[PDB]
Amino acid sequence: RSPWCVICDPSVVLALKSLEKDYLPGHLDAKHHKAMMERVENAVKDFQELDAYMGVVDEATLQKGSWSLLKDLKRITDSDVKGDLFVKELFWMLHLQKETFATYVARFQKEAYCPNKCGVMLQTLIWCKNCKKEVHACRKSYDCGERNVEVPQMEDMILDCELNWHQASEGLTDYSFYRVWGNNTETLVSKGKEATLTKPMVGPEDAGSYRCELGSVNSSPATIINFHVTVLP
Amino acid sequence: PWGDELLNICMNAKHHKRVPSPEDKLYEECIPWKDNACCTLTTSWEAHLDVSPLYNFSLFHCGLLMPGCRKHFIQAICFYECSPNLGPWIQPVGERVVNVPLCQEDCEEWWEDCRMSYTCKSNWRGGWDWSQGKNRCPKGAQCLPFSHYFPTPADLCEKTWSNSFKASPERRNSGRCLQKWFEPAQGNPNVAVARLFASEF
Ligand SMILES: *[C@@H]1O[C@H](CO)[C@@H](O)[C@H](O)[C@H]1NC(C)=O
Ligand SMILES: *[C@@H]1O[C@H](CO)[C@@H](O)[C@H](O)[C@H]1NC(C)=O
Ligand SMILES: [Cl-]
Repeated sequence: RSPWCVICDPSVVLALKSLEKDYLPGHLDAKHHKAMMERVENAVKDFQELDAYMGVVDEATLQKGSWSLLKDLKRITDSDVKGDLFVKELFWMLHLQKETFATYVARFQKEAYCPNKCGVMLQTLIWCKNCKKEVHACRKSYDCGERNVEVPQMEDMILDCELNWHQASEGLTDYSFYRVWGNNTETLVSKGKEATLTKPMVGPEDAGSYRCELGSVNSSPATIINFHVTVLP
Repeated sequence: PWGDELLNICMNAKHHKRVPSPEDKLYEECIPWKDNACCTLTTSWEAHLDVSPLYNFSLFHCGLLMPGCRKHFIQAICFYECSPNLGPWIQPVGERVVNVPLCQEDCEEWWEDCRMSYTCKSNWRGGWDWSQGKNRCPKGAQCLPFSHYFPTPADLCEKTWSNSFKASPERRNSGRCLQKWFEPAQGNPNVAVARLFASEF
C-alpha cells in the first residue's frame, strides 16, 4: 500500500495545492471542498496498479509521469470546467494517469533498473514511499569475465575495459590496468579516466595476463575484466 | 577455567570456513574481518546479493529497502559469516548461534536506519508464502514501516534472525556485548568479549 510516485515531484504537489486554493473556490460548491480534497489526497496516497513493483523510480520516469499529469491537470483547469462535470473529469483523469504511469514504471523496471550485466553499477533511485532519493548498488556477478586477445606482432594492442552502462553509473573513479606476473606479483601500468589501454608495436614480452579494475567511491571495484594476450609471431 | 575450546573457531554451518584465517580480499562490508575470517571472498560477495544464495530469504518482500537499511542487514550477514569470536554462543540445532549480545548502539542505529523501510511481518524466522522459491508476504500481510512491526530496536535485532542476536542493554566498549560492524582501522573490539565469555566469569 504505497503512494503514487508522481507526488515526489514538487511541481505536482504545488499544482495540487493550487488546485485546492485557486481552483476550488470558483469551480466547486464550498460545501464540497473539504471532502473533495480528502478524496484527491487519497487518490495520490495509494497506487494499486502494481512483475512485482519495487517502489522505486528514476528521475526520468518520475519526470515523464509528472509532466504528463501536470499537463492534463492544467488542461482541466484551463478549460474552466465546474461542479460535477469537473469532479468527474478530474478523477477520471487521475485514474487514466495512474495507468499511464504504471506503464512507465514497468518499462523502467525492465529497461532502466540495474541494467548492468556484470559487476556493480550504482544508481540513484527515488523511493516512492517517502520521496527519498538515494544511491542503490546494482550487484551482478563479481566478475565480468575473461577476454582472449591475439595480436599480430608489431601492430597495436588495445584493451577496452568499457562497458555500455559505465557512462551512466554514478560514483566511479578510475580505470586501473595491472599486468599479472608468473611469480604472483602485479604491476600497475596505468591509472586514469581512459577506459582503454593502448600498447603500440607489440612484441612477445607483452603476452600474458592483464586485469582491469574500474574503481568506485565505495570500497570495492565496479568492474573487473581479465585479458589474456597471445602475440602471433 | 578459561574456555579456549570456545575461542577463535567457526561454527559448522554450510558456508563457514572450517577454521578462521586471514584473507587477501573481502568485499565491502565484510572488510573488517579480513584480519582473521570465517568467510571466504566468495561468501563475502554473496552476502551483498539481493536474495543472497546463502539463505534465499528476500529482503525486497515489501519492496526494495532504503540503502542505509540494506547496509545494516548486510553487515549482520558479514558478522554471522565472518566472525571468529562467536564460540560462546554456538549451539547445535550442524551448528547455529543463539542470543549473541549485540551492543545497544548496533541495535539502535540499525533500527533507526530501517524505520523508513517497509516489511510485512514481525517474526521473520517463519510463516512466509514460499511458492516462488523465495518468500513473499502471506495472504493479507500488510506492508508497513519497520517501526510498526519492530516497535523497538530489540524486536529488530532479535526477531529478524531467529534469535541469533540478543539486544543487550550493555553499550559499546563495556567489554560485555559485540558489535556487528566496526571500523577496520580501529581494530576488532569483539576479541576481548569472546575471552571474557569463554571463561564467562
Ligand atoms: C616477478 O617477475 C617479474 C616478471 O618475470 C620480474 O620482473 C620481477 O622482478 C619479479 N618480482 C619479484 C618481486 O621478484
Ligand atoms: C538457493 O537457491 C538456489 C538456486 O535456485 C538453490 O539451489 C539452493 O538450494 C538455495 N540455497 C539454500 C542455501 O537453500
Ligand atoms: Cl568479530
